[PDB]
Amino acid sequence: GIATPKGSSLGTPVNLAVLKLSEQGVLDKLKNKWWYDKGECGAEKTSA
Amino acid sequence: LDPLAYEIWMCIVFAYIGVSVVLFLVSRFSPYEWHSEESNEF
Repeated sequence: GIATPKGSSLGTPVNLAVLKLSEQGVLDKLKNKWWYDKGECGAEKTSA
Repeated sequence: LDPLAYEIWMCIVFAYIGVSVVLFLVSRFSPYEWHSEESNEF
């Protein structure tokens, strides 16, 4: 959770901002992209 | 022969020879059993 000093006037707008972003795909898109973006391992065969 | 690696074929041959020799021995070293009607085809 994003923090803020107690009583700061910025607490409410950031709260509404994160609500809006969650409604948009910004959060899900960022999480899906950053994680698994460059997975080196694993990005079966039959052998004798 | 790819499905079985070379080592397995070698050890198969070794075990075939071992088993054949052991069977021959076991069946035909005891004189008591085959002494009569001299008695086994092994």
